[PDB]
Amino acid sequence: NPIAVTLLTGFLGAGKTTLLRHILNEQHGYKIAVIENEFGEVSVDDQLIGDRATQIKTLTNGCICCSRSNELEDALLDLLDNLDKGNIQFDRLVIECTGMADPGPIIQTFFSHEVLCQRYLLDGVIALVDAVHADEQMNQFTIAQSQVGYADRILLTKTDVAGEAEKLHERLARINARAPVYTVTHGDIDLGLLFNTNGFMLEENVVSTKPRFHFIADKQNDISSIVVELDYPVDISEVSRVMENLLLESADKLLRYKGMLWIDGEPNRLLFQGVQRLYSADWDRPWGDEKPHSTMVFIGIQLPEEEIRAAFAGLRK
Amino acid sequence: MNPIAVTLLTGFLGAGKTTLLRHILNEQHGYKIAVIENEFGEVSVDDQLIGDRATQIKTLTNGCICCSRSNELEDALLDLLDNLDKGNIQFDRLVIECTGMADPGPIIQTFFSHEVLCQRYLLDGVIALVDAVHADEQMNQFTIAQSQVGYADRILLTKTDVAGEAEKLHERLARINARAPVYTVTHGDIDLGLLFNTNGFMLEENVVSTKPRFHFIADKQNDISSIVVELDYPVDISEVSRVMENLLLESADKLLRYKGMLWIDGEPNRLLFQGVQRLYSADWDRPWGDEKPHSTMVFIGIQLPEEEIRAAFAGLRK
Ligand SMILES: [Zn+2]
Ligand SMILES: [Zn+2]
Ligand SMILES: [Zn+2]
Ligand SMILES: [Zn+2]
Ligand SMILES: [Zn+2]
Repeated sequence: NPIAVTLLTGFLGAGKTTLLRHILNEQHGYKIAVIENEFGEVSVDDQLIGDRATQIKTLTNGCICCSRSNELEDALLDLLDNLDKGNIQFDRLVIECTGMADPGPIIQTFFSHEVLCQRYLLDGVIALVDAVHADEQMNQFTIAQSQVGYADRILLTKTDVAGEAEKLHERLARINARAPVYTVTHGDIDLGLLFNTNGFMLEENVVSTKPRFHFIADKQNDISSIVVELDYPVDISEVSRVMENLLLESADKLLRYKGMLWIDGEPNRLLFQGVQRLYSADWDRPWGDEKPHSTMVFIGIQLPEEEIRAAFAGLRK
Repeated sequence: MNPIAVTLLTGFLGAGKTTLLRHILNEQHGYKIAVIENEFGEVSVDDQLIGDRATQIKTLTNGCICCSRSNELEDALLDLLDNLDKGNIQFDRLVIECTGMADPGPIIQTFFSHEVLCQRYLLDGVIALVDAVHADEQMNQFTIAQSQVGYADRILLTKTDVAGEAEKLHERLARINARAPVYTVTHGDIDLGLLFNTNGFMLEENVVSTKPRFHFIADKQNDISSIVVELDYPVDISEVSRVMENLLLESADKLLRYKGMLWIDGEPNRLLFQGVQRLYSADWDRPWGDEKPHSTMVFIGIQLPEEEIRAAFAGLRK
């Protein structure tokens, strides 16, 4: 049974420490291995060093705390080794990629080798956003917007003290039109919100937040989403060439992208998804009585929206 | 078996990158180079084969090789070795394009991920192309623009003929990267020799080329900066080891590159070290002899706690 991997990202907030302190110490009933930057465990049961020098600590609550070098593969493979030998037991893996950490390279690690593809299965990317400092952090650091862009789910905290932050709701939507935004106004972040996002599965509803007309404000950010709607079918060969040219032109620019396509002559939905250079497609549920259409979303920095829309517009007969 | 010399070519895209790539793939220069790029500059493709990992490898008329990459760079690197061992292709230099928004970080880490890559490939250096006309603007808007400079072992500054008095730019590049020498590329094409033989990923004793001067106000302009640490006193090898390990872990996500020469208390040999992000290594070197012993270190990164770092090394004193 594949291990469910969750990436916890977002800028330096106080809420991240509280969440990590809850996984490592309290008894929540989850079997979680954690790769973090700091030190929140106050009850270390045992400890072992893997074949690749990975420091693996077993905690009293059953959970595991794990360190990482510059090569994440080492920690991942050492966790599997000691899992197979019954040294440790865990069902979920939570990796902290907060601060200046790029979620990109971490995601790609879980697709690098065949063994990691089979033994690990990415769940989703969770972006923690502090409503008080979000705008400032995103204005100064590109990586702050990027972490939001990679997210399958955005947890917006401290809105009770940030005041009227509807403008922030919009800005997150312009950056990431895929991820729903969860706004916790009273209480803390539930641990279960990190899991079962289904973010790395083929979706038919790729766009959660419908785009609104704000020309003078929808060009502020550097990372944005491009939502493309087609009410016409396209040739599977033609659209395949367009995508391959598109994904290569903006290779370094694209964070994540998903879409549902109406293929000319095919009675089934064609779904696709991708992260940077890695992309995959597959057929799905038949159209039936539902009116056929195409819906795609491209998240990235400095995307050539004009060229992208024009390319899809030329697929019309 | 001579380890293939790998060069990373970074910097914000422009006319200096396309012309340079078009010269490597087409013109006769005498280098046996394999190129991994994003575009398609070569015109005269001689032969083409597909690797066992679906790598598209093209042999060119000028002898050079053009290669494609998926999201996993290991695939192309291992397929190049496969067809090199089988005599299908021949090259002794590898040039990887990481221009635009590309982060040099993950690419650097690829060449340390596995033992085979450590022996067959040898990271020469990171070459950063800089447009004198647009540099200040790009660096103000994009953190990645400063980062690419921060990773550089050599900075090629171009379009200085159109920019003119780009002296304020020299200083800003120096504050960002105090390791890398700056080469003002004269008008025209960037010469191919400026990309090669930097010895950037070897242990150096002269870690700082551009010794920092006093420019307090302008030294708070960037997010990525260098911290030059000078010590005129020896340190306990255990004490300094604890300080570095705490430093590297505290600023794990922040550190781009770092190098240093250390005066170890009781040891007659120089201790050199170098690192890229989380990956770091140290080793002894040339003995001191008649040369006056001292320590010189440089830390390049974003939002570095300079105060804490200097204080930590200051506490290593007796
Ligand atoms: Zn821990
Ligand atoms: Zn090419
Ligand atoms: Zn690998
Ligand atoms: Zn100068
Ligand atoms: Zn001249």
